[PDB]
Amino acid sequence: GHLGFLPRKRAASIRARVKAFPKDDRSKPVALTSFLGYKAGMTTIVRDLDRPGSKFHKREVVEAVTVVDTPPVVVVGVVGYVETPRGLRSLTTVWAEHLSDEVKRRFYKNWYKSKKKAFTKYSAKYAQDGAGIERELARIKKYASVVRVLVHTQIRKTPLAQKKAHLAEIQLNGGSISEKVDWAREHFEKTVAVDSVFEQNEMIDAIAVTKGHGFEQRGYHSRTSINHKIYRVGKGDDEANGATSFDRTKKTITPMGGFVHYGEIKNDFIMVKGCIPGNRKRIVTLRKSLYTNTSRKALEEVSLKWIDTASKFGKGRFQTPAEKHAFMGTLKKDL
Amino acid sequence: PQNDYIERHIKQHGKRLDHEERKRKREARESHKISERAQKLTGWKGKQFAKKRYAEKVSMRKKIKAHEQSKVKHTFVRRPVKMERIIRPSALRQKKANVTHPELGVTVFLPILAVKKNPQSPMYTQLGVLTKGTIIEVNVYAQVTNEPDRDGCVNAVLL
Amino acid sequence: RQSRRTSTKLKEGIKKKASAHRKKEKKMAKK
Amino acid sequence: MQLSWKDIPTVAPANDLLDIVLNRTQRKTPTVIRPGFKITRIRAFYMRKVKYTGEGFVEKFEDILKGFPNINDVHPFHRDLMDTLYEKNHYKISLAAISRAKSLVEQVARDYVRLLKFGQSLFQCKQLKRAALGRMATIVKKLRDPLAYLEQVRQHIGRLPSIDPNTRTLLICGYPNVGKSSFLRCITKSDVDVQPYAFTTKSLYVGHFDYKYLRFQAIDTPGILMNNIEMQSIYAIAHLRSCVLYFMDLSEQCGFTIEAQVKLFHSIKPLFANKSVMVVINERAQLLESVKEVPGVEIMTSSCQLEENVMEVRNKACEKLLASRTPFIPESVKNLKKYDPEDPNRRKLARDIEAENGGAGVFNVNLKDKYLLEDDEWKNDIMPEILDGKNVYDFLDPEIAAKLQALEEEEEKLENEGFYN
Amino acid sequence: NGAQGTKFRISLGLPVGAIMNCADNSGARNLYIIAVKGSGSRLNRLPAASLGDMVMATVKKGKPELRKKVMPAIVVRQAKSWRRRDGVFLYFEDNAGVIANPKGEMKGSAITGPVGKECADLWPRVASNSGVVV
RNA sequence: AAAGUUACCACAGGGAUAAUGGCUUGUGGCAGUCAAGCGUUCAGCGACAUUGCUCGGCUCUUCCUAUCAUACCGAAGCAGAAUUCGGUAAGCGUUGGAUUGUUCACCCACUAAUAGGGAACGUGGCUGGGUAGACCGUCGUGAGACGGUUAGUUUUACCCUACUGAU
RNA sequence: CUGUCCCUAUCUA
RNA sequence: AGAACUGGCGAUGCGGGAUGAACCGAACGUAGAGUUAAGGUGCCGGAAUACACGCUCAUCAGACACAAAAGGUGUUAGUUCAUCUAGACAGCCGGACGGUGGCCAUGGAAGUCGGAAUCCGCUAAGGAGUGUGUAACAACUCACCGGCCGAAUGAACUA
Repeated sequence: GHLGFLPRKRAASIRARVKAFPKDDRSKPVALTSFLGYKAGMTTIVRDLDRPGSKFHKREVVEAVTVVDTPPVVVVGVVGYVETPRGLRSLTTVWAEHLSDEVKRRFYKNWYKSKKKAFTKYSAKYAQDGAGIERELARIKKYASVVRVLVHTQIRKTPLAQKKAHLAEIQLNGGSISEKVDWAREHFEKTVAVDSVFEQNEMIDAIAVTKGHGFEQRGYHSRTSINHKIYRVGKGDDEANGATSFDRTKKTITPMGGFVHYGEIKNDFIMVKGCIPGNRKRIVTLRKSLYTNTSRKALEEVSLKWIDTASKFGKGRFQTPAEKHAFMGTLKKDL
Repeated sequence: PQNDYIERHIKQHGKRLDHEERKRKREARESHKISERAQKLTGWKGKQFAKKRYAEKVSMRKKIKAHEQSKVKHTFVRRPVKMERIIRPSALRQKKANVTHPELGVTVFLPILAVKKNPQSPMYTQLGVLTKGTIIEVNVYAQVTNEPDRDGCVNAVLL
Repeated sequence: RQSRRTSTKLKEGIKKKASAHRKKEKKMAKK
Repeated sequence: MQLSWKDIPTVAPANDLLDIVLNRTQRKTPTVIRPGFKITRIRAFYMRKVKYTGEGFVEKFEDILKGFPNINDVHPFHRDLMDTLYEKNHYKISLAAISRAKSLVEQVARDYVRLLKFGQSLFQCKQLKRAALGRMATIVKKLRDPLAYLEQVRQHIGRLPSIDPNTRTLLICGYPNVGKSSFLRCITKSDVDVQPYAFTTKSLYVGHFDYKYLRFQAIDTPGILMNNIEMQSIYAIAHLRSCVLYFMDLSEQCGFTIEAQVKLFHSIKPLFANKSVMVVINERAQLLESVKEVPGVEIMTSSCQLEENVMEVRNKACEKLLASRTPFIPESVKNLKKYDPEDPNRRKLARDIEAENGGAGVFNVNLKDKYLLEDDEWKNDIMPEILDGKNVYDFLDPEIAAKLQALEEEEEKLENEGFYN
Repeated sequence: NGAQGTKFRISLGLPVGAIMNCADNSGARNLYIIAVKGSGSRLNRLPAASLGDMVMATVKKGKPELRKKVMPAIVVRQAKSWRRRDGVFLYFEDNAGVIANPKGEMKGSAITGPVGKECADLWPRVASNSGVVV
């Protein structure tokens, strides 16, 4: 067993809030420290191994990498945290005066019966001659010692049927807390690209709730996995995302017939080797190593050779419908 | 691995430049380290250290006095007949005893011949017990002075 | 660490042992 | 072993050995019991502790006996060498003392264990155990002198040379103070200075050298003029299969006259006559004819202050001991200069490039820019090798343009006939 | 000695007590596994060998000279499916092994049958006496 | 001619026991000198070294250090390697199969090593080796053999609760 | 020769 | 352990010792006021964080007869002896001799591998030499004295 993981009780919520954030270099440029996403099945990857010393140097190796759907994240507010003897305290919060229907639904448990008066009063007062928002911004700039940004996922841009977004706070690691809120102000109602927070070969640590198992209570507990390298970052509009520099085949990373228990990838996604806690359709948050863990394995780049995108349901001998048609040829139902 | 090279190497190249200083400092600190050990050591280690220090002090005092002297110028065995179930294991039977002569500075290990008078019982004499004070005879009378039951040996002094 | 509590059984045994030792000392006045 | 007994375990003095055994007994075995415990339990506990102490003593004694080599049961050369340094009878008596102590300890342990089981009270068992421990200590205590002697001889034997009499060898003999070790310095790796006083070498020195690829080594001796230092040389000369070289000083050095040296050599002749002797001279020279009366001895007139004849003597000693379609070579190889390791300007090997780049575990050899190509512009090969699930390597070939043109011609000849409709 | 790298945790399917054909001309017919050197002692686990592992075995069949003796053996065939680094899973025809001294020198002048690539790359002497590598 | 004697006195008669007071551990016994000081002045005793022979064996968990390995340090003829002791140190580990006239003597191997114990009738969480209360009476030649009477009681429990989870 | 076991996993009522 | 004698327990509440059968106090009708015992006076706990003379800094001290004979460059108070302006102890500068490398033991030993002598000659005092090392000396150190030096101090024992 492992007494450190006890109690093995149910998680507080599906969204496992991040307990700790990486170091805060107050001189670096403002940037986000975490990103949201949804697990989308898994796939096999074969690539060369540029790793001196290892016997498999200059050799191809088969590996399994998970695929997480990461639609562009949109910022809706910021949180200012002051330092107190009883720990960090949130003194105030602000909003963008405009909230997508997803977050508005997130604030209601019975949406269709609700009057949808989520933020009408606050928005009306926001449209005054200031003095209500600038006051809070100045208060945060003065007293707050650390600033966190509130964002939500674009569920309506996801093939899932949840139709509800999840609020999450992300710490800002870069410039002084005044520069932090100044940068946040320019990003209210804006969207942050997935490739801006992470890049290829970068190591990340995932945090999510694992698959539940019911009475044995087992599963459905929060877990953290560290030292996961990013193999490739793609975009929904970037056709042939599964086309490596070698494969160069105009095929998307989405498996033939769609993912198992999941839809199709038509948005930005992050590819990282190994598995991640949780299952498909589970919301996952991504952190970056919590520290300078830049080992040789992290430092070395991973030049992808081929990406598996065959039919994950059952088995598969072809990666695209064109290959199946060419190999099988014409059929009775074709003509 | 040929000869005394380590001494030869030391002579031809010298010891550490501070080896003598380290030894001198260690010897100087020994005065306080001894006290610290006498005050810090606990348990059996403290007992051993105290005993060793006492022995060293006694030896030093004796050496000083000697220099000053020169400065002037269990039992014993179809033989049983009428004895009841009082069987005596053979392990308790010893045939030889340690005999010492009070008038001579020589001791001889000799067999036990016969028990003369075991105190504390006539039955003890009949059975040949070897309790303390028993008078015995040895093949050259002697009396046992120790308790064989508690040490496994039979020490006797010639009468 | 050792307990400093004065056990009643131990305390009474101490008194009994002290009385026995005093008796022996009184009876040893033969020199 | 037989070469150098450096593996013998240290012989802790009586006080140290007894302390170690008692500490092991007190630590490993339990020591907590009460008068209210079962009588059989207490008896078993005490018997187990006594047996553990006896087993520890027996193991220590057996290890000491086994590690130490039995002088009588060793090679005669090594046997006599040990006898000269350590009196053989004294060493045997010392070993017998350890054996007797071990036997007495075993007997005491067995007798007490047999008696201990009959203890009718805790106090009796404790007294019997204490008596057994006192007997063991007394047995160990009596061994203080033999234990100290064993420790000293162990610490001295480890540094002894690993002489190999069976191998062909040469022995440097002669008078002391004749610079006999100077020849050793200049013929092998050994290091002993002239030291103009005679008895510098209190022990034999050995040095290795190779001639004609055959293994050889030289043994130095203090010299002969009835003492341990001189005595050990006699057995080395006799038992060893090595040839013996006699060193003589043809000068005032060492004070001994040439006549005295020649007379001594003749007097010791009956001992090394069969060793294929040689004489090295480190009216005066007329007496050398008498020395030459032995057919097997030469006269190497020399002086050990330099290498005037050491080079020739090295080969002479070894000789005396032994007496007892066409290929294709590219012009590039013949023209390329040899890689001079000491020259800083030598061609930089992969080792230098790796060192300049980093450690062996971080620098990766790049095969690009090394292999030849038609054009170096695209040296960064990125060969896809896959196309729509098809193996390109199965299609890569030159002059495929003609095949494609033929296929196009076939397509044209089939389409005009209306094959497809 | 003999090894030329660090162990790779391939699938294990040859626990103690297994029998495999002796794939060499040394005259031995089969080898009986008694222990697996270098393995970990788990609770109740039977030491399991694999391709390229050095284990101690006794010749249960063959000429009387090799019978009843114990010598190190190197596994050349496992017959159990295992994941190679080159993507596809593979398994050999049947269990087989060879007998050699701890220094890696094979007792037989030549090995027979296919030889696992992992064992060949880890035991250079085995590859020297091998004729069919995979 | 018999009476005493007998601690083998044996068979019966009768009296009261026998069911940690800090226990426990590494250095013996008897004998002699060496002697802090006490012996009425100190009539006796007496430390340390010294001398003479001399029911085992299963399983999961917790804990102690009197620690086999891992970490650090000092000493040792420590040339290197390896090794021995000592000090801190219980954070993490301490093996897969066989011995059955006392199996505990003890098998052949792996592993860095395969450390010893407590867990109050310590537990069957665990297994079988074990080998089988008393009272009375009859026949009792000095000696054992047949009656008859009887005890076979921590126990189910939807009783208390630490637990692992869940409203 | 067998899931007794290395080492457990799965289905049914 | 045995013989005799005296209390406590019972046929005994109550107060204190945190808690009790062997400890201390204690003459039991229901009530009001004061004075006490053991036991206490920082809080739980009613009472001075009262006064005075000394003592302990303890890596689990301490607040109650036994593993107890000793050690500690851990503190404070003492007994005996001896030196102290003829210069107390300490710190340095010098000397630390001459027979003689005393006599034996030997490849070698001038004091310091070893056996016994450990003598005489001169000195304010200097060994057949206390320790480091050299094959062997050499040098260096104290055993001991003087020069600078400026007052009390050392050894064995008791609390």
